[PDB]
Amino acid sequence: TLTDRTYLPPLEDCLTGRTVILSWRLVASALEDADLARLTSPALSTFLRDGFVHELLKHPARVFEPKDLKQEFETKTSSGVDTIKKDALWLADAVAINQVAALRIVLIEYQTRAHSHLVLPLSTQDVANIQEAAGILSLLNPASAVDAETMWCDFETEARRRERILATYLSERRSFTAAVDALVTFLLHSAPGQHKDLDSLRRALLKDAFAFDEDLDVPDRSKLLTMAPTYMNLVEDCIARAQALPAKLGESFKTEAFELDWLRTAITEAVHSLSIAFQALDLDTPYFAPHELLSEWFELMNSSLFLESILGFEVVADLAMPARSLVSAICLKMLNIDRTIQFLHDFDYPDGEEPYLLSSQTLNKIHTAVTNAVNSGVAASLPVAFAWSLIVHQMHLGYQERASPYDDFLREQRLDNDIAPVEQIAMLATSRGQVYQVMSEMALCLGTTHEAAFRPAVGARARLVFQDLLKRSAYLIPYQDEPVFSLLAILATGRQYWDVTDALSASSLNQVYTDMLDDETLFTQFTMQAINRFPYEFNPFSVLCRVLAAALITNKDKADVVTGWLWRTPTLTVDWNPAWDRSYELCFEDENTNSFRLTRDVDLFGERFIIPEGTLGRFVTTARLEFEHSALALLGKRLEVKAAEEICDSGMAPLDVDEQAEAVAMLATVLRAESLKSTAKGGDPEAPLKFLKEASRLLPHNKDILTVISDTIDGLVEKELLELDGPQIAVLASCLQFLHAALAVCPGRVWAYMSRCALIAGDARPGRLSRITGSLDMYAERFDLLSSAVKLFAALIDSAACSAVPWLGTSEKILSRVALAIAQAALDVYESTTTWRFRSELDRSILVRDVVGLMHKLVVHAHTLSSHLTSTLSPAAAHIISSFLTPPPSASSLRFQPLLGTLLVALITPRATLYPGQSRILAERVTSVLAFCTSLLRAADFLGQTHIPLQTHLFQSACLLARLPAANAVYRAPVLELLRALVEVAGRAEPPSLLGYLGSHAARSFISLVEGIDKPFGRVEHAVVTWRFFAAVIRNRQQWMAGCLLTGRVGEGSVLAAAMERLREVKSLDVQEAVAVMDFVVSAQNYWPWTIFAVRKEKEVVDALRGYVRGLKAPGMVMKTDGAAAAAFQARIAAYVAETFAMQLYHMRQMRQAEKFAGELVADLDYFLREGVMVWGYNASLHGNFARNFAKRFPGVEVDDFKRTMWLPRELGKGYYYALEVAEQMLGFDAGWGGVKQSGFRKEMETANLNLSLVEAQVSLFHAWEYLLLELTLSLLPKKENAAFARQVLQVVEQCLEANQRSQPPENIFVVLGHARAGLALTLLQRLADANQLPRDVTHLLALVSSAIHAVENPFGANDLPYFRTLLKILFVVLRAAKQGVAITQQVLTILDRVVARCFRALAALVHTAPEDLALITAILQACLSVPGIEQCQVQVLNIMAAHDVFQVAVALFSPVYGELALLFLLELSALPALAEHLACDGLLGHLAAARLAGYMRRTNVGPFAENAGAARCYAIWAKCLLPLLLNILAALGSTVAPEVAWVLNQFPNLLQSSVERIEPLLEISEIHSLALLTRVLAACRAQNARDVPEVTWDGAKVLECVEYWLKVLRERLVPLGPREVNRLEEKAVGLLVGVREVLE
Amino acid sequence: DVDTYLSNLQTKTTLSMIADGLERSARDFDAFLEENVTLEWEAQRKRIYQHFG
Amino acid sequence: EDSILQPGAFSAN
Repeated sequence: TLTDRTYLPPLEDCLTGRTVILSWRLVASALEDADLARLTSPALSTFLRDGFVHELLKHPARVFEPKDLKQEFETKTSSGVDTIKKDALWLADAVAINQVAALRIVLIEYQTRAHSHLVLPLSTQDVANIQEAAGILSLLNPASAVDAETMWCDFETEARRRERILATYLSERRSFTAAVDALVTFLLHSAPGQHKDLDSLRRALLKDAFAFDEDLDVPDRSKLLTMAPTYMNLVEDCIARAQALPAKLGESFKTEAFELDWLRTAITEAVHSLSIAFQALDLDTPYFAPHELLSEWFELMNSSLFLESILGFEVVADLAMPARSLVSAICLKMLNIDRTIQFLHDFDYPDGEEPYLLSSQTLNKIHTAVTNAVNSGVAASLPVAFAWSLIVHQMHLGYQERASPYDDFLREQRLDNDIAPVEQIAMLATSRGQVYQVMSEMALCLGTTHEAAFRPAVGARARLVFQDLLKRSAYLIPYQDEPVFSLLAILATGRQYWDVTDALSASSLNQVYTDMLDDETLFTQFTMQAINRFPYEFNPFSVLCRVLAAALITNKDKADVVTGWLWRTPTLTVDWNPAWDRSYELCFEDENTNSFRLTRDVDLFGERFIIPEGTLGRFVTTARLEFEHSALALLGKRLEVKAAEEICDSGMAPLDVDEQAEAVAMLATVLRAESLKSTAKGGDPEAPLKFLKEASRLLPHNKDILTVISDTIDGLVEKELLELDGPQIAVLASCLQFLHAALAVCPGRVWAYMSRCALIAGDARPGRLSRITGSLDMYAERFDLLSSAVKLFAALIDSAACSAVPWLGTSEKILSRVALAIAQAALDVYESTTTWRFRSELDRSILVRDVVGLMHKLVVHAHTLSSHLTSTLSPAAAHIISSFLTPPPSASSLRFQPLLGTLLVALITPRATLYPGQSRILAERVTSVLAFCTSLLRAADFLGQTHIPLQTHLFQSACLLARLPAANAVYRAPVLELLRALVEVAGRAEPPSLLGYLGSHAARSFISLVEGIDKPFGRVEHAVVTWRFFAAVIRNRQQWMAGCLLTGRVGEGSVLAAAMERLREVKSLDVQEAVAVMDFVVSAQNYWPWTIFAVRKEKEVVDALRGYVRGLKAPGMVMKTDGAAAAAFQARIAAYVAETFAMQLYHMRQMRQAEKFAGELVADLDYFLREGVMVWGYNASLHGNFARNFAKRFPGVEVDDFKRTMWLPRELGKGYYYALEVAEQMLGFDAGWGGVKQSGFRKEMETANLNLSLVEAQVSLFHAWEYLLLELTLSLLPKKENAAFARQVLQVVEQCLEANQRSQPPENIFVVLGHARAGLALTLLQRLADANQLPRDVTHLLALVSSAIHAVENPFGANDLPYFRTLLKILFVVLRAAKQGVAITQQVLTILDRVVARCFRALAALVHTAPEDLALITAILQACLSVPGIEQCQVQVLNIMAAHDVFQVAVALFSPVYGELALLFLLELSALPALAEHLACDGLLGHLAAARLAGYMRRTNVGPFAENAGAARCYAIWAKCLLPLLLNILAALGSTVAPEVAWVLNQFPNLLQSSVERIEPLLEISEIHSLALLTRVLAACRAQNARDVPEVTWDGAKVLECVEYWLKVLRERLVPLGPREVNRLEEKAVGLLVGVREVLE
Repeated sequence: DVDTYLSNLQTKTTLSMIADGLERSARDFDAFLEENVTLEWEAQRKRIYQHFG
Repeated sequence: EDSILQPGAFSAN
């Protein structure tokens, strides 16, 4: 019941792309990088947890053993398949693999065609762009370069396709081998403290495959121990294929390149098999392996000549050296020299397994194999031969004491009497230390340093055999310098100073080290002797202390061993000075020991180091002294004496240059280890301080070890850096390393010295660090200096970044100057690195990585915050930015060529399964370069840079970054990020066409590679990254790329085809990725709607249902329930969904298909009604509490100082406003940030950031719902669903009005809400009044508006004018709705008494902007005086309206838009009878006849259409306002004011003439009605008295004839100019005519 | 339908066209206020016509 | 130190 479903998914998925098969390349990468997300991914988890994959990895031979699976192949290929089947059949016929494996490899190659095409030589345009960028760096091949057309036409050929298929087959073989090897490594030597998911997966895989259960006291190793022969037998087929290529393969394909590729693949497979065997063997170290397998293995090696026949070529040295080393390692492992000698000397049976010692045939085979190997003249057999010789040397003696099975061997090959052959072999092996040199080389290739060929654990477990051999060969050959240097190169491996970390690993990895202190043979022979030979033999003891301090940082059981050895050294040994010949006497105790006793009181360095008289010593023939002392203090004193350039003839000899360098290096490493272990829990924080105090002990009080290093630098820096020998450069590197080490525990003195180091732009004296530039050769001697100086500078900048604090003796100016000098030196190094010639590329790669990381940390630290905390490095960051954004045109390319060269070297580095150190270093270098490019792009985008000369080079760098990911998947996210930032800089700056730089074929390949968002694993980080990249690429003016990415060449394989598949599962998908997916959807809709909306409507049955599901089951208050950070994510998702719904509804309305969709969607707005316009979830309480608690504990640093500078797009997470990524390292130095039980300020800051993100999501949802409801109000115009609609609108208005009163958010963090949410309710009430569907429930709705108007500070004429105007319009529409509807009058008189009067008085006082405000107030009063509740409370309101004496100021302002508005205001005031008569009093007539407007009125120019603006304005102010007021004041009393109106009429007859003349064969018909009523009333009055109304000044003939001749032709002169947004007037006009017939007739 | 939609389409962000609804509302409100104040003047005159009798 | 690769010396080892 073990099928290949998960192993080989159906062909339909592989072709359609719905499920990318987890090829062995991805598994190998995930197992090599030890990535948590990928290893814990569902796809890979199910793939590894399957029993089929377990059986396959436990039997790799079956994966390629020739079988007849024709039936399975036909069943899989049945139910572009013809070509796939043809290629599979051809491959199965050529190679002996089965048809299923061939089909799988062909499918994988088909899915990986993008990479195979991108790893091809570039086109001609690319070479031209590279040459233009270049203005060394000659890694191109233009002689063979061709265009893209001929490159693609040749790619689709048959021969090239078959060659690519074979290359992919070999690559997949190598990937499978590496993946199974890494899986066995991780399962056997799993590191502790790993994630729970990793441990669970490991336990599951073990229990399923090998039944290896950790809870069992004795797990089942059987199934794990049976993995050695499984690969030892496959090595046979590997070497057979290496020595002979497939015969059935066509001869045309068997070219030199193919032969080399096949040989390299076979060598890699053999190396991986050997490594897996070595791992399965060391899994059971003490017990022996089955001799039946070692017999066959030794016969195999004898026949194949230890793979020297296939490795004999000179083109496989890089793979041969590690292959030979691993062969030697596995040979020494299966030999078990230690256990073999234990058995030969103990004679006790191990009982684990029978050894080959009981079989004489195996011994004979091993002996003849070793003899043949030594006679063939091969170096790989040196350690194995030597070991075997030792074994025979112990068997001979074993036979002499017994003079049993081994005797048969000893007598079969005539090895009993004579011992000549093995002795000669050992002599030859030890001559010239060839065996030791080859062992050191193997350890280097099998170590942990970056130079090692395998992973750190692989080398850690491989060095065990060599260490045991040296243990077993120590007591035989005497102590000598060669074995010591060999063991040193083994244990240390030649790693650097920064290769030391406190990362806790499995005890197994530390075994190889602890063995030095566990076994007595390696303790009393190497460690004790190394300690005794000091400082005479300084390098061994120094390197031993260094490696011990680097390896035992986390081991608390042996953490004080280095400190003990350094502070309590048991003995002393140094050269003898002839001057001391008269200061000793021989005790004549033992002449062989040559002991003696001091007779004089020797004073060394004449507290100071004094030795007491009477100390014993041994002459080692130099001499040993058995005196207890602290070697650290003596070493510091020697360093001081050497730095002072003083020599003592009567004292000990001075340290050598190399000796001093190694001393300072070991001191720096020990200090770093102490500083790293002190921070860890359980240590002592005084460890580094105590170490420095001991180092500066018994020294002059005026100086310490730091001062000693300062004097050393000052003495060695006198001459030019170029005029320095190797060892002096090693000394300078070591002193810089010691400064780096001491930077942690004593930053103050380090900065004080760097301020005057005189080595970085310090003074004009020779010795500056910038003079080592030019076209020089930076070998290992000259590279160890800069590689350390750059890291020292990076550490200095990191320490300075913590400006929130140990620091006695520093100041802001000093740190700023040091940082500026460091930046200048780093920039000089970055500009000069493009000319040096390094012995290898790894050195230059590390240098570029270090300088780029330093520059990136400098740039980010400057813009991450905007407070004073980032001022120490501000001149430096500023300098670097001015020099990398706007450099001079002469040196512009010198700063860009390094990046181009790095990208070239990365895009043409071959893929290799070995040397993981170089791979990870190159990956980190690429990621640092990409991050630095992104930082530069963001810096250019900020500060307002309109012309970025770096963009021209970044385009041609993206030309290479498009193919760079093809070499490594790790680069897929960083590269995309960079591209996103380049696009962002191209937006706020058409831009340079990116298709011209990328190319059609290359661009299509990149799109086909990136369109699938991390399909094989499905991680969230790389998903959000690719969705932000897609959104940024679409938002910009990119159109070709956007079209190719959306259409896919609708969409069938385009990004959207997968975005819909992710949208249809948002109910279970991570909310974090859902936000990015929705952002991509919105970015594709707003810029490319015609495609996205079309595809969504064609597939709406899957999206609308999921949207409704999300909306219905989205609670409003999610904080109280389970989940606190998910609230902001859910709010953002809802906001994006609402925005998309609104956009699609707008599109449908434009298409007139939005009725049914809107009617179905309105029933899903529940979540909106719950958590929409209401922004009261700001919880200012906890924010204020946190601010107070932070200001009380940090008086200097404020909470607002951590505000982001808007350098990077703010994340909607725990770092929206407060920079947590920096705070974690800035405030975590003192107690209070960490907190007990995950408490303190960190959790509160995280909660505050989450609340701010939630508020931002609420604002986004506010805007989205605002647009949605604004369009729906127009959509839902008909008379249906009115109830729910009005309820929702009223609820929204109430929530807005309540939030306007409740606690407001800050204005510096978020945008001011004033005037942002008022127009929303304004337009809502507008449209609801237009529909006339209000429930006249203003009794409570107006209270909030009144409270807001009262508590707004009365900014009538302040800067907050929009807010005042929108509030006035809101209250206007509210009181109008109220008018349509008593308990209302008492609630609406407040606005008539306190609001209108106060605002009118303020406006009248300010006017001494204003016109529109006064008109709005007039309209407010007019619409407010119309409420039915006022027609009875007129009595009550007369006093409030008369108390402010508004009429006086109105008439004053009337004394010309201001006069118009004042006239309208007093008119609306006269609407009440008491006010009507009050205005009708003589107060009015006075100014009415004295007004200055009468100047223009008397002029005949008056007219409605008069050319002059003044004349028409006056005519309108008279027609629209004066006549209604006249009628109103006449209503009060007419008989008394008739003389007055008569005099006014005869004083200005021009108005009457113009009114009766313009109309010949409306606001004027109202005038006619007013005149008719006036005539009627004045006639009725005159009927009694004749004194008044002397003349009517009005005609009946003309006016009657007019109204006769004006009762379709009427539309001749009806051109309404004012109203143009809406039968309208004719009805009114006829009504007025009826009124005329009612007054005149 | 899609043919005409693509023919009469403009290359510009969609979120900017819907925004024009705000401008349109700000331009309609004026006429709406003018209609309010005209139906109000009308009402007032009516009530006066019912006061005189 | 002494004779290289001492092949004759006998010790308890």
